[PDB]
Amino acid sequence: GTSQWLRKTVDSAAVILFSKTTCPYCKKVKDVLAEAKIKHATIELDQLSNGSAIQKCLASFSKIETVPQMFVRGKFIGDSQTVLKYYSNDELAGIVNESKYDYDLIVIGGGSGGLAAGKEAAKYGAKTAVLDYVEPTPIGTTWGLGGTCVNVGCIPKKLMHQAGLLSHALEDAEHFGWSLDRSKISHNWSTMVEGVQSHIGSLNWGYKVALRDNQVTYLNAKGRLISPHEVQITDKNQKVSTITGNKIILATGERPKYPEIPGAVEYGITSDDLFSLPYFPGKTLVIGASYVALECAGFLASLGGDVTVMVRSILLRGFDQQMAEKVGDYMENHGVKFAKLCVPDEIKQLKVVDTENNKPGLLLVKGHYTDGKKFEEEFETVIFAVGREPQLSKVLCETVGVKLDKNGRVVCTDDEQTTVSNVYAIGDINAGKPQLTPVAIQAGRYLARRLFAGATELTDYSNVATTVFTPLEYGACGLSEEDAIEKYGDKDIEVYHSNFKPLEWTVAHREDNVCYMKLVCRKSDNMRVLGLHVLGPNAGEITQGYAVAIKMGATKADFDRTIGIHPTCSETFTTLHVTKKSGVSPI
Amino acid sequence: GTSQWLRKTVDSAAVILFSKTTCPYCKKVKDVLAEAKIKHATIELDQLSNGSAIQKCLASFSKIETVPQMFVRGKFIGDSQTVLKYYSNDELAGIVNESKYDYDLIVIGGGSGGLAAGKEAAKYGAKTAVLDYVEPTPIGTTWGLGGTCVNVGCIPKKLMHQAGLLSHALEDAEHFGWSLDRSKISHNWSTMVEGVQSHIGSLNWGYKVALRDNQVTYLNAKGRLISPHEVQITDKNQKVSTITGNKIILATGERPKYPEIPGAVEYGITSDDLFSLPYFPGKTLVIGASYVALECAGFLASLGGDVTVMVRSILLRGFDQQMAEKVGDYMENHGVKFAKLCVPDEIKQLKVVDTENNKPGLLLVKGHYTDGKKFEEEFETVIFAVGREPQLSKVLCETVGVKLDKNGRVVCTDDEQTTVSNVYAIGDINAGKPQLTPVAIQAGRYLARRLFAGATELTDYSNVATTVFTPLEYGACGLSEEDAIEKYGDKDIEVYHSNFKPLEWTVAHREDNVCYMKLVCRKSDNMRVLGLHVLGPNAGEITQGYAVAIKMGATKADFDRTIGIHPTCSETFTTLHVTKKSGVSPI
Ligand SMILES: Cc1cc2nc3c(=O)[nH]c(=O)nc-3n(C[C@H](O)[C@H](O)[C@H](O)COP(=O)(O)OP(=O)(O)OC[C@H]3O[C@@H](n4cnc5c(N)ncnc54)[C@H](O)[C@@H]3O)c2cc1C
Ligand SMILES: Cc1cc2nc3c(=O)[nH]c(=O)nc-3n(C[C@H](O)[C@H](O)[C@H](O)COP(=O)(O)OP(=O)(O)OC[C@H]3O[C@@H](n4cnc5c(N)ncnc54)[C@H](O)[C@@H]3O)c2cc1C
Ligand SMILES: OCc1c[nH]c2ccccc12
Ligand SMILES: OCc1c[nH]c2ccccc12
Ligand SMILES: [K+]
Ligand SMILES: [K+]
Ligand SMILES: [K+]
Ligand SMILES: [K+]
Repeated sequence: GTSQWLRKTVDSAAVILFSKTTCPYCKKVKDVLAEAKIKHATIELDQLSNGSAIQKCLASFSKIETVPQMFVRGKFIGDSQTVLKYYSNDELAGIVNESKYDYDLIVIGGGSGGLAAGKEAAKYGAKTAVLDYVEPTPIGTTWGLGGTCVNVGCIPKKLMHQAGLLSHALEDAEHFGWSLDRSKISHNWSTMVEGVQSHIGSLNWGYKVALRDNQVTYLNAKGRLISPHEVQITDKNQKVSTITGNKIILATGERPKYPEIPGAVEYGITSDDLFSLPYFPGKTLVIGASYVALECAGFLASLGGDVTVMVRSILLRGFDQQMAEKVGDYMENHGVKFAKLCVPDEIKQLKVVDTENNKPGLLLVKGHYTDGKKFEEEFETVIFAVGREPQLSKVLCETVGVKLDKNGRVVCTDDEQTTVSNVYAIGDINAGKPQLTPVAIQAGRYLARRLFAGATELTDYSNVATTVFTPLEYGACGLSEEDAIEKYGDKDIEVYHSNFKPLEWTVAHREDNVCYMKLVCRKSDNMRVLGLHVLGPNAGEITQGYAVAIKMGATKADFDRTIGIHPTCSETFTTLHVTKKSGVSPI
Repeated sequence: GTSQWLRKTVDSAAVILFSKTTCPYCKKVKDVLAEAKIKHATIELDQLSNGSAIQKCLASFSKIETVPQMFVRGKFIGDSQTVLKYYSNDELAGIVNESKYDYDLIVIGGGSGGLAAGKEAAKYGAKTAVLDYVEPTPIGTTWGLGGTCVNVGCIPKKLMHQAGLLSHALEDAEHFGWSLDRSKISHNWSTMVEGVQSHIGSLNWGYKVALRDNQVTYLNAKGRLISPHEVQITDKNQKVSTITGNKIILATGERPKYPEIPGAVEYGITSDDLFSLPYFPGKTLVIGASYVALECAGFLASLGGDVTVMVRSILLRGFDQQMAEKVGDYMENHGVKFAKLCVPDEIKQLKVVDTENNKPGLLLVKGHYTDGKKFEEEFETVIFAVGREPQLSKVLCETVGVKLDKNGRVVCTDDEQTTVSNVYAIGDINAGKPQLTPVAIQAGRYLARRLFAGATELTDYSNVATTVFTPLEYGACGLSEEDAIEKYGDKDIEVYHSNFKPLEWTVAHREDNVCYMKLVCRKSDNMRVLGLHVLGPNAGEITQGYAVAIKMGATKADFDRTIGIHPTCSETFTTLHVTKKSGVSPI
C-alpha cells in the first residue's frame, strides 16, 4: 500500500516537499522556503525503504519522477526551476496560501490535546485555528487558555498537594535538627492561591504568545461544527460567524458533574472553583471518591482543614482495590474523615458566602446511608467530585453525523477519526481512552503528523501509567490484581509484594509498614509483569521509568537482574521475593 | 554438562534434598526436616527440563534413581525410609552436623555483601560464620556491625543530605503559604547526629538479632585467611585462634585514603569520622572531588557551613563530565566554594579540638596550584575524600595464593571465585566491579545460592545505575556521552536532551534551566539508549525504573511510545526531541 500512503499523504498535507538528503536542487528549494518562512513537511525519499517506488508513483500526480517535487494541498506545484521562478516572481507566497477553506485545520478546544495538535500541525505548514472558550461555572468562575489540566486540574492540584506535603516537611525538619516549632506555624490559603494563580496566568499568557509566534490563529470563541467543514463561532460579544477548515479536531474535554439534587448547583462547588477560591473552604465535605475527590480532600486536610469525604460505595473505582483501601486508610489515619455508603439528598443554605471577606458560608447537608439511615451535618463548603462528562451536544449538531456513545463521547477508530472522514477527536472526549493530559498531548501531536507530514505512527493507549497525588501517593502501570485474576485465573497469577520505609521517614519517626509495592505477574508467560503498584512518596517519579520496561514486556526476571539504586524507595522493586501465595507477611 | 552441574551441586551443598513436587514420600521427608528445623536446599526434579537425566545420574552417588534423596556435604544419606529411621532414632541431628570443617562458610567481613551472603547461605543449611571487625580511625572512631554503607556511608550520608534538602523545603514553604520565616531558623548539628546515630544503632542491633535468629555465628573479630580453609581470628581481647571453613567469602571492603603529607592523619578527618562527629565541623575544607566529597560538601553547606572543595583536576572523574560540571555549577551557585587545580602540601594545627565542647579546632592548610602558586588558608575542619582502598594484606597471607591486582583488589572470575578454588570475593574488593551496596548484596546472595542451592545464575554487573546525592541530585545509567563517542564514533551517537523545571520549583521561585536530562543513543543500533542522565530532584527515584528498560535494551522509540505521568520530572524522558547535533538550545 505504498501508492495508497502516497495518495493519502499528498491529498492531506498542506505544503510538502519530496526530497533526497544528497540533492543540491532540493537544498535550493529548502533554502528558498526557509528564507520565505514557508513551513512545510519534507519526505526524504532516500531514507525510505520504498523510496524508489514512491518516486515513480509521484509521476501519477506530477508527470515527473525527479526530486524535488513540491505539493500544496494536493496540487503539484513544480520542480526546483518552477518553485524558484515562482519565488523570484513574488508569486510563491500566493500559491502556498491558496485553499478551498479558511484553514487546513480547525481545533475546537484549547486544552492539553488541542493546543498540542494545533502547534504540531502548524510546524508542517498547516494553516491552523485553535478555538477555546471556557463556559463559566454556576458561580461565575472562568479562566484563561490552556484547558483543564493547566487551569483547574493537574497543575493547580499538584501545587496544592505540594503545599500539603510541605506540612510534613516542616514536622520532619525538627527531627533532622532544624530549630522550627511546627505547632506554631499556620497556613494562609489566600497566599497559596495567589501563588498558584500567578503561575497559571504565566501559562495562559505563554500559550497565547506561543500560538502567535507559531502563526496559529487563536480565537477565544465557542465553536460549533454545523457541517463537516464549517465551524460556527460565537465570540464574547455574542457575534456569530462561520469559518471553514479542511480537517477538524474535536478536543473539547469535559466538565464536572453535579448530582440532580436541590441545592447542589446553587450552594456547592467543584474543582473548577476550588483552585481560585477567594476564601478558605473551612470545614469541607467532599462528595465523591474519585482521584480528584481524594486528592483535594488530602491537601485540604494537610493545610489544616476539617475534611470529610462522602463515599457512595468504594474508593477509586476502576483502580486496584487493595491499593485504594491503603490510600484511604492512610488518609483516615492522617485526619480525613469518611462518610461511608452514603449519598447526598439536598444542600440547604444557612449562611450566604461573604464576598467582603475571606469567609465561606454555611451549609446543611442531608443525605442517607444505603440502609436508609439519615445523614445530616453542617459544613462551610461542599465540593462535588462525582465525575466529569463531555459537553458535546452544545458543540455538535446531530446533523453532522459524528457518532457518540451512550455517555456522550466520540466513537473513533484507532487513528482518532470520527464517523465523518475529515473530523477527528482527541483527549478526554475520545471514547474508551485513558483520560490523562499526556495521552491527549501524544494523540494530538501524533495525529497532526499523520495529517500533515505523512506519518503513520499511531498512539498506543495500552499500559498507560497513572499517579494519584493523595497525601501518600499511589502510582500504577498496567493491570490491577483483580483484573489480572479475572482475565487469567488465580492459578496463573503470582503477586510479589513488600512493605517498605523511606529512609527519610526513619529519623522523622514516620510509619514503618504503610508504604507498599507489588508486582502482579503471569506465571504461564514467563512471569510477565502485568501490573506494577506503589504506595509511597514520589510515586510518580518511581513509576514512570518502569512504564517503559512494561511497554517492552518486562518479566519478573528483568526486574530481578537489574541492580537497585541505594538508598531509594524505588530499588525495592528489584529485590521482591515474598509472594502472596506463600502467606508470608510483607512487613 | 548436566552431570557436571550435579557433581558440583552435590559436592558443595551442605544439606540438599532431591525431590518432586508431587511426591508423598518427599513430603514426608520435608515435613520431618521442617519439624527438626533442619534447613536445606531442595531441587524439584519435575521442574527441571533435564530432571529425568539428573534423576538417573544421582545413582552414581547413591545407587538409586528414586526420590527423595538426601545428601549432606556430598554424602548420600538415604531415601525416605532411611532418613525417617534416622530421625526416629534421634540420629539425624548428628548426621546433618557432621563436617570436616567448623563451618560450611566463613564470611570475612560483616558489611553489605558479607551479611547478605551469610544470611542467604544459612537459609540452605550452610553452617555459617560472619566475622566483622572495624579497625578504628586515627582519632579512634569505631562503630557496630553492618559495614560502610550502614555506619559511615550511604545511610548516614543520605540522612544528612535529607537534613540539607529540608533547608530548601523551609524556604519553599513560605511561598506555598506557610507562616514560617526561614531566616530565623537555624540548624543544630548535634541534634541531627544524635538522630542519625540512633537509627544506625537500630541497624547494628538488628543485624546481630537477625544473625542469631538465622543461626549464623557472629564473631566480632578480625579474620586472616592463613590457608585455603583456615581463618585465624583475633578478638577484642587479642586472643588468637583458628576456625576452619569449607567455603570462604572475602567481603572486607575498603577504607578512606589519606594523602602522604604532614598533618593529614593527625589533624584531618574522613567520612569515617564525619557521621558521628561530636562537634559541628565549622568552616570546612573538603579535599577531593569524588561523589563522597561533593555529597558531604553539599549537605554541610545546606546546613549553614562555610565549605570549600579542593579539586586536583576534575569533578566526578569517571562520570559524564557535562553532568559533573552542571553538578558543580549548581553547588557553586548555592554556596560551595571550589579551589581548582589545587592540591594540599601540609596541614598544621593552630588549635586542638576542644573535647569539653562542641567546637572544632583550627587548622592551617598549605597547598599549591598546578602553576606552582601557593594556597594558604585557615579552616576549622579538613575532610579528606580522595578515594578509598582495600586493606587486604592485613587479611591475606601471600602464602595462600589469592591473586590481587596492582590496586590490591581481588582478581575474580565471573562467578566471584578467586585463584583459590574454595575462596570467593564480593563487594568493593572484587576487582573491576562497580563499588555499590546493591551490587555487593546481589553478588553475595547469588553466590550463596550457587554454592549451597545448586543455582547457576550469575550477577550481571553491566549498566548498573548510580545516583550522586549532591544538593541537586545526579542519576545515571549506562555510558557517559564521551565514552559512547569514544567507543562508537561521534557520527554514530545521537544525544537527545532538555532542561526542565520541577513544577514544585515554580511557586517556589527556583531556577528554570538548571535541571537537565539527556539520552545518549546509538544510531546504527536502532537508536539504542546507551546512557541515561538526569540532574534534578529525586534523581534516584527517577532513574531506577529506566535501568530495567536499559537492561532490556530500550531504544529511543521505546521511550517515545511510552506515555508520561503528569505532572512529574521523569515524564520529560518520554518526549525528548532536541538533538545536540541540531544545535537547538535545550532551554
Ligand atoms: C482536578 C482535576 C485534576 C486532574 N489531575 C490530573 C493529573 O494529575 N495527571 C493527569 O495526567 N491528568 C489529570 N487530570 C485530567 C486532565 O486534565 C485531562 O485529561 C486533560 O486536561 C484533558 O485534555 P483535553 O484536551 O481532552 O481537554 P481540556 O484540557 O479540558 O480542554 C478542552 C478545552 O476546550 C474548551 N471547550 C469546550 N467546549 C468548547 C467549545 N465548543 N468551543 C471552544 N472551546 C471549548 C474547554 O473549555 C477547554 O478549555 C485532572 C482533571 C481534573 C478535573
Ligand atoms: C561516604 C560513603 C558514601 C557512600 N554512599 C553510597 C550510596 O549512596 N549508594 C551506594 O550504592 N553505595 C554508596 N557507598 C559505597 C558502599 O558503602 C559500598 O559499596 C558498600 O558498603 C560495600 O559493601 P562491602 O560488603 O564490599 O564492604 P563494607 O560494607 O565496607 O564491609 C566490609 C566489612 O568488613 C570489615 N573488615 C575489614 N577487614 C576485616 C577483617 N580482616 N576481618 C573482619 N572484618 C573486616 C570492615 O570493617 C567492614 O565492616 C558509599 C561509601 C562511602 C564511604
Ligand atoms: O477509612 C477509609 C477507607 C478505607 N477504605 C475505604 C472504602 C470506602 C470508604 C472509605 C474507606
Ligand atoms: O565551579 C564549580 C565547578 C564546575 N566545574 C568544575 C570542575 C573542577 C573544579 C570545580 C568546578
Ligand atoms: K505526551
Ligand atoms: K536485583
Ligand atoms: K541488591
Ligand atoms: K511519549
